[PDB]
Amino acid sequence: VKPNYALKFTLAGHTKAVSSVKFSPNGEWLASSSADKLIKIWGAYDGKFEKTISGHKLGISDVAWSSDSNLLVSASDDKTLKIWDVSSGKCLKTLKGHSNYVFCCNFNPQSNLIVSGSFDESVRIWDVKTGKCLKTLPAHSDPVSAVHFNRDGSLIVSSSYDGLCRIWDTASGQCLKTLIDDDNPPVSFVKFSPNGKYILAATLDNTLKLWDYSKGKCLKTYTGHKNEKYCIFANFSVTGGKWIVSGSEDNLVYIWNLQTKEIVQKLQGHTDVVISTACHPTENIIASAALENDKTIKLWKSDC
Amino acid sequence: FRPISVFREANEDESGFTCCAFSARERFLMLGTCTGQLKLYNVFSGQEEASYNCHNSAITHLEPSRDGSLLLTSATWSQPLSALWGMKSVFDMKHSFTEDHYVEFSKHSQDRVIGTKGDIAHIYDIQTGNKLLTLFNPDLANNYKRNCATFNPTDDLVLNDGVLWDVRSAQAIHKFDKFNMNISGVFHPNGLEVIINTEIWDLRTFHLLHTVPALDQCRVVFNHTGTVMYGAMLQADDEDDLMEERMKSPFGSSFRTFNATDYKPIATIDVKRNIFDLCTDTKDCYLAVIENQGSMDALNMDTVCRLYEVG
Repeated sequence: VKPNYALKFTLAGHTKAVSSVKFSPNGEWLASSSADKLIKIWGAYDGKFEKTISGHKLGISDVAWSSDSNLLVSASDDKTLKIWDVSSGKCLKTLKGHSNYVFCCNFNPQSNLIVSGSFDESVRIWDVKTGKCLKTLPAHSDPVSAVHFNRDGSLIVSSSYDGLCRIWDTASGQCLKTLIDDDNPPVSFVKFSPNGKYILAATLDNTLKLWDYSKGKCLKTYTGHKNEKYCIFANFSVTGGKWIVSGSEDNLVYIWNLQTKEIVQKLQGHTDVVISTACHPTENIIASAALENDKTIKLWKSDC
Repeated sequence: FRPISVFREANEDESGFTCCAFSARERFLMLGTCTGQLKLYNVFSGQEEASYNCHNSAITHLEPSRDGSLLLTSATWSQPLSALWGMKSVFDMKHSFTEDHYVEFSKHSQDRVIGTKGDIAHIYDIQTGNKLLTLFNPDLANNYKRNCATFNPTDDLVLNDGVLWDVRSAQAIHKFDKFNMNISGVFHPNGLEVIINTEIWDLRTFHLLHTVPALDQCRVVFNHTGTVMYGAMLQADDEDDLMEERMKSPFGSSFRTFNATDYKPIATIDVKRNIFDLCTDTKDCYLAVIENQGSMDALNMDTVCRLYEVG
C-alpha cells in the first residue's frame, strides 16, 4: 500500500522563506511562520488566508499550537519567543532570556509550559501564564535545532549540532539520556513518536533514524533524500498508512513506509528546499513549506 | 593586469572558493571554501593538491605566516571561530580562539596573534596560545560594526574600534572620531599614519592628512614594497537581514589601486563579477582574485580564482 498525495492548494503570501507550518490540533487551521517576521493563519481544508499575526522584530524560525488550538508560541531570531492569542492576534507574553536566536519551540500537552531551543546552546522551560523562565538547561555544546515534549509532558527531547540527542526530565531538568550512534554528525531535527516510545531524529548526513530512546537503540533508518545543510522538520503520518514524512534539499517531500523503510512517494512542486512539513491530525493531508526562492506553502491530500 | 590563469574548485558542483593566500611554496595558492575546507592549488594548472577540514562553517578569511610554518583561519558561525594551524610536515591545529571572528599575525616578529570579538581585541601568544591582553574601553569604543583589531608594523601599537592603544602599557592613547558605521581602520605600512575609512590621520599630530572618498567601506592591502594600495568596497545594505546578508558576496565587482604615498588613483579594475578576496605574492608579480560568476551573486555562489599578472 502506497499513499497518493496530490497537490490541492498552493498558499502564497509570505514575502520571504517560510520556516514552519503547523496544523492546529482541532484540525481547522494551518499556521505558518516566516523569515518575513510574520505568522499567517490559513484554512486547513480550503487553503484560504485567514489573518496575519505580527510583532517579532526579525525572522521567525518556528511556531507551535497549544493543545486547545487557542494559543501560538513563536521562536524568533530577535532572541525572544512570543505567546499569541490566536482569536485576537495579540501578543500575550514575550519570553526574554536567550542570548541569541531562538530556533525551536513547543507547548507541553498540559499547555502550562513552553520549551525553547537556541543558537546559544541552551534549552529553556517557561511558565506560559507568567511569561517567566522557570529553568535554563545547559543542554548542549552547540546550537540547539529542535525541542519537543512527549505525550504526557514528563520528558523533553532536544537535538543539537553537537551531534547529540538528549532527553530531559521536565520537572527536575535533569538529563536522562544521551543518544549517539556510530558517529555524531549534526542532529538537525528530533521529535517523540505519538506513542512516546520512540524518537525520530534527522542528521545532516542525509539520514533519518527511529530510536528506542529507553533502550538506546536505533531501530529504523530512512534514506534516499538530500539533507546536509538545513534543519528540515519531519513527522509521523498516522491518519492512514503509517508513514515517515520529511522535506528535502532537492525540493521534494519524501514519504517512507515506517516499517519497511522504503520510499512510497515523492511530492514534486516546490522550487526550493522543503524545510517544513506537517501532517493533519485527522485527515490524510500534508502541508509543506519552502525557502527563499519558493516562498509558498503546499497542501496535499491522499486517499490513504 | 593581464589574465594568466583561471580555475574553479575541483569535485564540487558549485565552486565554493571564499578566500585565498599564496603559500610559501609559490606556484601554489591556499583557498578557504564555503564548507570550512582549506585547499591547496597549483595556480597555473588549476590542479587541487590537498584538502584539509578546518572548520564546521564557511572560511571567511585566512593569513599565512611569512615563514610558511603557520596559518590563521576564521570561520563564519561555528566555534572555534578562529584557529592557528601548523604547516610543517603535517598540517594540524596548534591553537584555537573560540570566539574571535577575525585574527591577524603580529607584523614585525610574528610571535603573537590579535583576534577580534565585536568591539574587543585579544592578543595571544603563538607558542602557549595564552591570552596575553584584552584591549577594550567602553567609554572610548566606537562600536564599528565590522571592527577589526590590528597591530602596527612594529607591534608596539594596536588599532581597535577606532582607538589607538599602546601595547606595552595596555593603555589607550587616542580615540579617533567616528565618521562611518562599519570600518575601523588599518595602519599604513610606513608606520606614521592610519587609514580609517575615508580619513587619513597623521600619527605625528592626529591632523587629517587626506580625504579619500573612494575608500568608503573598503578593505585595503599593500604591495610588499608599500608603494601601492589595493582597495575593494564591501557590499552593504545595513538594512539587510541575516538572509539578505548571505545573498551577497563580501565585495563589489571592482577594486582600485592607489599610490601609497599620496593616495592618488592609479587604476580602476572591474572584473564584472563580485569579489570574495584578493592577494599578491611576496614579489608582487601576481594577483589572485576570487570572483563569483553566479548569476544572482552569492545566492547561487559559483566562484573561480583568477590569476593576474601585475604590470
